Amino acid sequence: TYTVSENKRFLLKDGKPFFWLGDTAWELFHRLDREDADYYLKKRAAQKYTVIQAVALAEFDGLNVPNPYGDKPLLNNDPTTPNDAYFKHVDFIIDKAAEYGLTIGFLPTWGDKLNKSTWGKGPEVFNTNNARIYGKWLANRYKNKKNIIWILGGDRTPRPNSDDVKVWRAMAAGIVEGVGGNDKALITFHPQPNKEGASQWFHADEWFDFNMFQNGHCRDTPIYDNIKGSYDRALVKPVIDGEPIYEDHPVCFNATDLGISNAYDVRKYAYLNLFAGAFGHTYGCHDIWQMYSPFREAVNGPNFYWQQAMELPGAKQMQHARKLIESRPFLDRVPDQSLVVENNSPASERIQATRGKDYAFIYSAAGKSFTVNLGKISGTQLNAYWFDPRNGKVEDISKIDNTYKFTPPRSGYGQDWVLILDDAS
Repeated sequence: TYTVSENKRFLLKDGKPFFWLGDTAWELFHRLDREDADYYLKKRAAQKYTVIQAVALAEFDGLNVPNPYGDKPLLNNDPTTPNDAYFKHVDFIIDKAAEYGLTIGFLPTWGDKLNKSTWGKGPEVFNTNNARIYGKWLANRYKNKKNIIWILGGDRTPRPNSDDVKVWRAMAAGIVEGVGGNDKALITFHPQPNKEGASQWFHADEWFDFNMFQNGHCRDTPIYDNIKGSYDRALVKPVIDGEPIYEDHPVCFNATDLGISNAYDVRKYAYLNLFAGAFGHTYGCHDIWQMYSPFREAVNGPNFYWQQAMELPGAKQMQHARKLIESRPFLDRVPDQSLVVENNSPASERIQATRGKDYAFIYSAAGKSFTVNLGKISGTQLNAYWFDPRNGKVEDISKIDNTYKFTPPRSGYGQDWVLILDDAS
């Protein structure tokens, strides 16, 4: 179903351009019964999402705390012997998401089942032997599903001088064996924050189909450099932010001094990642991924129970980013910072520009004015517009000869605007 584009910068769904729009639902299989999961999936489909990242061996004591129907995932906590009773619910949620046109970003396991670290519950069960057997059992079970994109890892940097990299590579094999070829599965890796993303360990790996980042969860960080670093690699492979700052998440993991994120944050992450080269974007909400509920232990102070948190504003605004990207020639899009004079503004007021051949999007993060170099896209005249990332509306500026300074309608904190340039022909 899912392949890399011919230009090796985007993903396809049955040959056609596929826009990755993700919601982060780590504990979906772990904490949502059949009625809950139908409720969550039907709503997210209405909001124009396409990817749902979820974890089979969840983070919240995923092995020893059973799913809503009382079943644990691994018989004797042994990865070589998964519990078919638990994965019957995994089958249900995968098939339900397919009914809503939703692709599951499937994480075979959270990282704490390999490396607990100081905060993980674990217990650690994976080695280089059972990871492959585990990966094969999953790949053989779902080799005929058409709405699965595989996601190894889970918030754990491979420990130096360890078997961690080997374990993930062994799990990638067996997955590839289970489905029957590198072509029969799309696979990436979810990392902890770093400067190279998952590509730090797996970029040259034949099974590694596209790089993924965890940019965040801070404010004013130059996330465009992280995307650019993977885009400018001589080995061309697509790139995406698999975990930006979450809505209703403590800023920089420091709520005491810095409080809680806002919708402006999730929009800045979404547009800066996309305009720097990302083929899509995964949205996340602190309340959603952990499925915040009064009857289950939470972490890191979520504020909205998950049914309400689905209606948060940042969740509702990602469809505007989807609408914007799909309006113009998809495969021709490229990051081009030479499109403006102020190509290296600070993150808080970043001017980030993307373009194809007959169009150009330029994101002004704090609504500051920018001057655009006009020798860059085709045409002798160019249409100009403003696109409101909060509501998705568009307003006309003028038609300009193809060097020119533009001013967003408003400027200041929360006044992010994107300029739409179009070949008049």
